[PDB]
Amino acid sequence: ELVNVVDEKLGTAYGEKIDLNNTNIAAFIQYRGLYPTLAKLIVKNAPYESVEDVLNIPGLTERQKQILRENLEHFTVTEVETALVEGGDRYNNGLYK
Amino acid sequence: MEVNQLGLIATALFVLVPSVFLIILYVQTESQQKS
Amino acid sequence: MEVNQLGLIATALFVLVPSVFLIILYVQTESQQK
Amino acid sequence: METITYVFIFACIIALFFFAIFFREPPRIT
Amino acid sequence: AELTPEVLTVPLNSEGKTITLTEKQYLEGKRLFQYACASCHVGGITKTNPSLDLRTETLALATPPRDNIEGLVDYMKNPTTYDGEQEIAEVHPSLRSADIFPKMRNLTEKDLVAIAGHILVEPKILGDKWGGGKVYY
Amino acid sequence: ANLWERFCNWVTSTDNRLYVGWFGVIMIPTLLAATICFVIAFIAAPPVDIDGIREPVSGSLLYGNNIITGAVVPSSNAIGLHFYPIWEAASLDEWLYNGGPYQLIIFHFLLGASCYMGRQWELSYRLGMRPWICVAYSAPLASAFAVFLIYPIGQGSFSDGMPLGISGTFNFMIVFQAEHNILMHPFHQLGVAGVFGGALFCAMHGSLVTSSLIRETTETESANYGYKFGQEEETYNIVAAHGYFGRLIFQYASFNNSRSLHFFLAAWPVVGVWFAALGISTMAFNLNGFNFNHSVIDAKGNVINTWADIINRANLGMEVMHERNAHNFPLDLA
Amino acid sequence: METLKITVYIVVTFFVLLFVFGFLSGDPARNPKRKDLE
Amino acid sequence: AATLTYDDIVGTGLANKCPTLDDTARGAYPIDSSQTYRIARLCLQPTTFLVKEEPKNKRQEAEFVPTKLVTRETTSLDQIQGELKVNSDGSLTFVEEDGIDFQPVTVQMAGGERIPLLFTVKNLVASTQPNVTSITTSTDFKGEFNVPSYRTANFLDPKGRGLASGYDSAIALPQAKEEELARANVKRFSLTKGQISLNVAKVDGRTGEIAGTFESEQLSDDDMGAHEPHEVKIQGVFYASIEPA
Amino acid sequence: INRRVQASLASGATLEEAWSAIPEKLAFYDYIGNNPAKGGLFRTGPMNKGDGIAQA
Amino acid sequence: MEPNPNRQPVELNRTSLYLGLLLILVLALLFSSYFFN
Ligand code: CLA
Ligand code: CLA
Ligand code: CLA
Ligand SMILES: CC(C)=CCC/C(C)=C/CC/C(C)=C/CC/C(C)=C/CC/C(C)=C/CC/C(C)=C/CC/C(C)=C/CC/C(C)=C/CC/C(C)=C/CC1=CC(=O)C(C)=C(C)C1=O
Ligand SMILES: CCCCCCCCCCCCCCCC(=O)OC[C@H](CO[C@@H]1O[C@H](CS(=O)(=O)O)[C@@H](O)[C@H](O)[C@H]1O)OC(=O)CCCCCCCCCCCCCCC
Ligand SMILES: CCCCCCCCCCCCCCCC(=O)OC[C@H](COP(=O)(O)OC[C@@H](O)CO)OC(=O)CCCCCCCCCCCCCCC
Ligand code: HEC
Ligand SMILES: CCCCCCCCCCCCO[C@@H]1O[C@H](CO)[C@@H](O[C@H]2O[C@H](CO)[C@@H](O)[C@H](O)[C@H]2O)[C@H](O)[C@H]1O
Ligand SMILES: CCCCCCCCCCCCO[C@@H]1O[C@H](CO)[C@@H](O[C@H]2O[C@H](CO)[C@@H](O)[C@H](O)[C@H]2O)[C@H](O)[C@H]1O
Ligand SMILES: CCCCCCCS[C@@H]1O[C@H](CO)[C@@H](O)[C@H](O)[C@H]1O
Ligand SMILES: CCCCCCCS[C@@H]1O[C@H](CO)[C@@H](O)[C@H](O)[C@H]1O
Ligand code: OEX
Ligand SMILES: [Ca+2]
Ligand SMILES: [Cl-]
Ligand SMILES: [Cl-]
Ligand SMILES: [Cl-]
Repeated sequence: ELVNVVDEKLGTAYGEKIDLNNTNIAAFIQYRGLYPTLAKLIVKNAPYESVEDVLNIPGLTERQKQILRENLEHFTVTEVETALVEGGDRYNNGLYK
Repeated sequence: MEVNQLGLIATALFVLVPSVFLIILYVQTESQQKS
Repeated sequence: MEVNQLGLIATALFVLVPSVFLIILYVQTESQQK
Repeated sequence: METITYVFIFACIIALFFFAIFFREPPRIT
Repeated sequence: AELTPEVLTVPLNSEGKTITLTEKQYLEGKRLFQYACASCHVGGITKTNPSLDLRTETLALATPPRDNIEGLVDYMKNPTTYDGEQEIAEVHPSLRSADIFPKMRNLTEKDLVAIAGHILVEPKILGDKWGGGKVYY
Repeated sequence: ANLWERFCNWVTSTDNRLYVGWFGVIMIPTLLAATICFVIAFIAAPPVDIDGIREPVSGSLLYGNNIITGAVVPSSNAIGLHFYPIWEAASLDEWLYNGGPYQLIIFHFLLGASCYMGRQWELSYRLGMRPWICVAYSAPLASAFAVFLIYPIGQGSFSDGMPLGISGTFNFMIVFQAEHNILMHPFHQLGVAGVFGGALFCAMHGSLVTSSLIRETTETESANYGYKFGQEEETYNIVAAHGYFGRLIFQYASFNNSRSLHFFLAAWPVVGVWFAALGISTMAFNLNGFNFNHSVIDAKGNVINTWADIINRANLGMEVMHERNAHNFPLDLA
Repeated sequence: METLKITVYIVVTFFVLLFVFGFLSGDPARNPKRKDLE
Repeated sequence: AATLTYDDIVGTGLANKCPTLDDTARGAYPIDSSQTYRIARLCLQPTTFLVKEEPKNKRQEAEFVPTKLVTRETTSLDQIQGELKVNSDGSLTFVEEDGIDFQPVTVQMAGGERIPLLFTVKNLVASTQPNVTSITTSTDFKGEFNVPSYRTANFLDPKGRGLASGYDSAIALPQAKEEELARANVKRFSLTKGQISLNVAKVDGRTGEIAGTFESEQLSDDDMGAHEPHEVKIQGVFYASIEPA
Repeated sequence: INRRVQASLASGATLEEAWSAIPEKLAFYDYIGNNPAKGGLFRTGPMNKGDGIAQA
Repeated sequence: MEPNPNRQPVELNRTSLYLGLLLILVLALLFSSYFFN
């Protein structure tokens, strides 16, 4: 029984929020303060069991932590989807303008 | 009915090739000079 | 490939019918008195 | 059958070129 | 439709003040943006990083805020990444890097204000075409 | 006579059914190689990785093509402008995957067709004719050069050479339009005037000479029998034809000089096709068609589309869809 | 492949030499009117 | 001697070859278990690609058969680096981190069938036997790696269909029944495991350089789920530079 | 085939082993669909077209 | 080339045309069933 896994993911929180485990890095441009510095850190230290685990990235400044805190409501986590994270696609997913 | 799919062209060519041959020979005989 | 099964006979007759016509006319021209 | 038909037509054209060139009605001056 | 004083009225700062640009300022802004910026920023996109555009809403969410004359003028002096975290004069045209981006050498403060006004005014005219890229051509 | 002398006399002989000549000495082998390879490849070649992305395109009849879809497929983008003779491949299987037949065919053909042009000069000389038929042939020849050699050079790959096939040709045209807006280029416009006008004047000349044929036959025979090969007397009345055409338009718009007419008939299509060829050969270095995208703006600055902007939308469609897996970066720079 | 390369090289050289020597072999004089063009 | 530049190499084929060690390189590179190490460069140059023939119902022993490479000298993995861990039983474990760690390769079987594969050691984790106090010509590494889909998720088939992009149906057959086309319309992204053995044949104990032979096994391309992949065995030579880190 | 099988049994093969040692190629000759006197004048084409392509 | 002296005209009279066409058409009418099978 054959499923398109990307379409399927759009019906999860991946379709509603920035998925720290899957979403491409340009999505962090949506909110103040996340790109490129925090965005890079987040993608690099993924995956996360819960959204709050993003606060435990080593080396974050206090300012960075507070920015992360303010933006947790815009984040989610779902299981890592091979199709979305292979190919370096979290850094460049073939979409420009 | 599940007939052989080459029967049509086999039959058409079977008729047409030799028929044409004879028509060619007949017409060029008629067009030849009389006595 | 799933081609139209009448394409062969269509093509064969498209060639043969007018070609035959012309060959009949040519040969009976040649056989006329010089 | 399709391929055969294409190649057959092409080969007839090639033969025709040969006859049209080498077995043409020769042009004759008056 | 006309290029009215209302169209030409844009935020000066983050505190609610506006400035009403003259028609000559609008024209200068277009000319100067073409001269110094459009090789990368034609039509409000960014050719060398298409993820960042010059849309007003994008500029509003930059740090510090760039959706006003002061933020844009400052950007042209001392450009930063979108989060304010790194100074990028070494790879982005600025007055600070006019030595390595020589077209910046002749730009005056007046000229920066004009370029800034162009970036703010143009989407008021062009809507989604501004920063929209080819989809909206 | 010695052997070399005899051989030279034969090569340059005006009595061979088909003229050989020194040009022909190069033309004959190169055209035969190009022809034989093309025929075999068009029939039996496996798929070719035209775009260098390990995405092989099937061009041959035996691999699922008909006459219209079939082609010999350009050499791989991985090769670019590198010379890829058979002997640079580890095997014929590799040679085939990478589109080696294309290069063999186009290089032998361009050499052979250049020698066909030279041969037209050469025979004209042997027969005591004037020499410029070859100059008229330079127009189609230049056009073949443009699409098989100059465009590849400019873009940096034989993968962007015109494919040797009917649908392949249309692909080349649509992508060329996307990339160069050729329709808006005045050299392609001159080319159109050249071929539409060549067709118009062809029909016009044919119709006017046919109109004015002198009665030499009866109603139950072809009027063609009224002309005999090599007769001294002209077979139509040019005075009547000019009488006609000069009234159709006005007197001084019609040619009463056959030489001047026949020169115009040569020059119009030849010059137009030279501009067509130069269009392709200069768009090869990305000097492209006129770009009036958003040229008309209202008092506020709203874009007021013209028919140029609608063309632009079509072009965008072509651009974004072509070679759909080959681009990784936002701009198509070649 | 090496043998093929050499064979083609020899073939091409043979034909090119025929073209050059041929045009060097009194070509201006091979016409139906005035031959003394030297 | 030599120290070759890009201009000496370019177009020769040498760029797709792994460095070699001369026949005198039969030494022992000591491992201090208190020291951390890296592989600074791992290179794999395949010399043979074998594909497992697919037998008829029989359940005969299917053989791996030779194939002809059609994608030229574009096959080697190189500039790979990663941690070389010393484990508590004296075994070493290489954990691949980065590098040019894949190549798409197309090989052709007798009769013309083309077999694309993503020849790779992505996410390699390979370990030696216990108690490896020196790397020697008796050392070997055995391990596993990941084999992601040969095409990534944006890839569009010739009718415009894809996983992360493209149409989701056969738009040229607008009223065809969808069920028999599901396998072609619904793209799937494969992720399987491969296995590799590295057999060290030469060690320069002074420089930390080792070379030998490898044999890897993995699946070929499945065309985003449209067909079954083949089993491929890759054999070749390798080179590694080991360093204290 | 019977001779080979009997030799295998006599060497201590089981029945499964004895019959499993017969080459498929040998067994396929002992099938009447490969007999050339089972055809028809207008039954055109390869033997595969009648009974099928033999798989196992 | 001087002409070849071995040339002869060929003839098929009407009755032969009719006989020949009958042969061909009847053979077709007979064999067509087997061709379709
Ligand atoms: C007139 C005959 C002729 C010519 C001109 C060519 C020419 C060519 N063939 Mg072909 N070919 C021929 C007949 C010919 N072929 C025949 C009969 C066969 C069947 C055996 C082939 C089979 C063949 C194959 C299988 C292949 C070629 C290829 C080639 C190309 C490369 C040749 C090369 O590298 O040699 C270079 C040799 C020289 C430069 C030596 C020349 C020495 C002279 C004396 C010096 C003058 C050089 C100067 C620049 C020339 C200009 C002179 C001018 C002023 C008049 C080229 C298009 C290859 C190809 O198409 O690649 C894509 C290829 O794979 N050919
Ligand atoms: C009504 C619409 C229209 C018209 C009239 C034309 C007209 C033309 N276009 Mg345009 N074009 C159009 C629409 C049109 N176009 C559109 C809509 C697009 C975008 C989709 C294009 C994009 C386009 C491109 C990209 C190109 C053209 C070119 C052309 C020219 C083609 C003819 C040619 O090259 O002759 C020249 C003659 C030849 C090429 C023949 C060479 C023959 C060789 C020397 C000999 C071959 C021997 C052969 C193999 C064997 C013979 C057989 C025998 C021996 C047995 C002509 C001016 C072409 C052009 O300008 O090329 C220079 C070209 O490359 N056009
Ligand atoms: C000695 C000649 C000969 C033999 C033994 C074969 C044998 C074979 N061919 Mg081949 N073949 C031949 C010549 C032959 N071929 C020729 C000349 C051609 C070109 C037309 C072909 C083209 C060919 C093709 C395209 C194919 C075959 C295939 C085959 C196989 C199937 C044959 C079949 O179904 O026959 C059927 C035979 C008949 C139905 C008998 C015909 C009886 C005629 C019509 C009687 C005519 C009666 C006459 C009109 C009466 C006149 C009366 C008057 C005097 C009064 C078989 C191995 C097939 C295959 O499997 O290939 C892999 C296949 O696809 N062959
Ligand atoms: C209801 C009412 C009010 C009624 C009143 C009607 C009335 C009586 C009116 C009279 C008053 C009046 C005339 C008003 C006019 C209004 C007016 C201007 C109308 C027309 C406007 C109009 C659009 C005209 C279009 C005509 C036009 C542009 C024609 C084309 C001109 C042109 C470029 C022609 C091509 C010229 C050319 C290069 C030709 C050579 C090509 C060619 C023919 C080669 C072949 C060739 C040539 C030969 O030469 C001979 C020999 C032979 C062998 C031969 O091969
Ligand atoms: C194993 C090799 C496989 C490779 C296959 C390649 C072909 C080689 C076959 C060798 C046999 C050659 C016979 C040629 C027939 C012939 O031309 O005779 C016609 C005349 C008669 O010859 C005349 O012959 C006369 C004597 S006689 O008439 O032959 O008796 C003689 O007196 C006179 O001087 C002479 O010119 O010959 C000529 O006119 C000169 C030769 C012209 C050669 C033309 C080649 C053109 C090819 C161009 C590319 C086209 C691509 C094809 C697409 C349409
Ligand atoms: C693969 C390549 C294939 C190429 C195929 C081309 C094949 C051409 C085949 C030609 C065959 C033509 C036959 C010509 C026939 C023809 O010309 O007949 C009449 C002819 C008379 O000959 P004469 O010597 O009188 O000469 C008159 C001349 O004008 C003839 O050219 O006699 C014969 O040909 C002998 C054979 C008699 C056969 C007659 C039998 C007719 C009986 C009717 C049978 C059907 C009814 C049965 C009912 C139960
Ligand atoms: C290419 C060589 C550029 C030229 C010329 C100019 N800009 Fe640019 N700009 C460029 C990039 C690559 C980026 C993104 C930089 C990053 O890492 O963050 C930018 C960014 C801007 C921005 C910020 C956009 C935003 O916050 O949404 C502004 C306001 C901007 N650029 C303005 C600007 C002006 C006014 C220029 C001419 C004087 C100019 N840029 C030139 C690349 C390039
Ligand atoms: C960079 C390369 C350096 C090359 C240096 C040397 C220069 C080249 C010299 C070429 C010499 C060829 O010299 C030329 O040979 C041919 C072949 O026999 C001669 O022979 C020819 O003579 C007459 C001339 O009307 C012809 O009718 C006849 O068919 C032919 O035999 C030429 O008349 C002669 O001039
Ligand atoms: C689809 C299948 C196609 C089958 C094709 C069959 C083709 C058969 C060709 C028949 C050829 C007959 O060939 C033809 O013979 C006649 C005489 O009969 C010759 O004609 C000669 O004799 C006649 C009669 O004495 C004279 O009037 C004439 O002037 C003279 O040329 C023709 O010059 C020749 O063209
Ligand atoms: C401690 C090392 C100090 C080096 C001096 C710091 C500025 S470094 C400097 O970057 C400038 C833009 O800000 C450019 O204008 C300049 O060309 C570049 O070299
Ligand atoms: C003179 C004949 C020229 C045509 C030769 C065609 C290549 S040969 C052809 O290759 C195919 C693909 O590998 C095979 O499947 C097939 O068995 C084989 O005959
Ligand atoms: O290849 Mn054929 O087409 Ca000339 O552009 Mn870039 O590259 Mn590809 O893209 Mn668009
Ligand atoms: Ca060892
Ligand atoms: Cl956006
Ligand atoms: Cl395309
Ligand atoms: Cl790209």
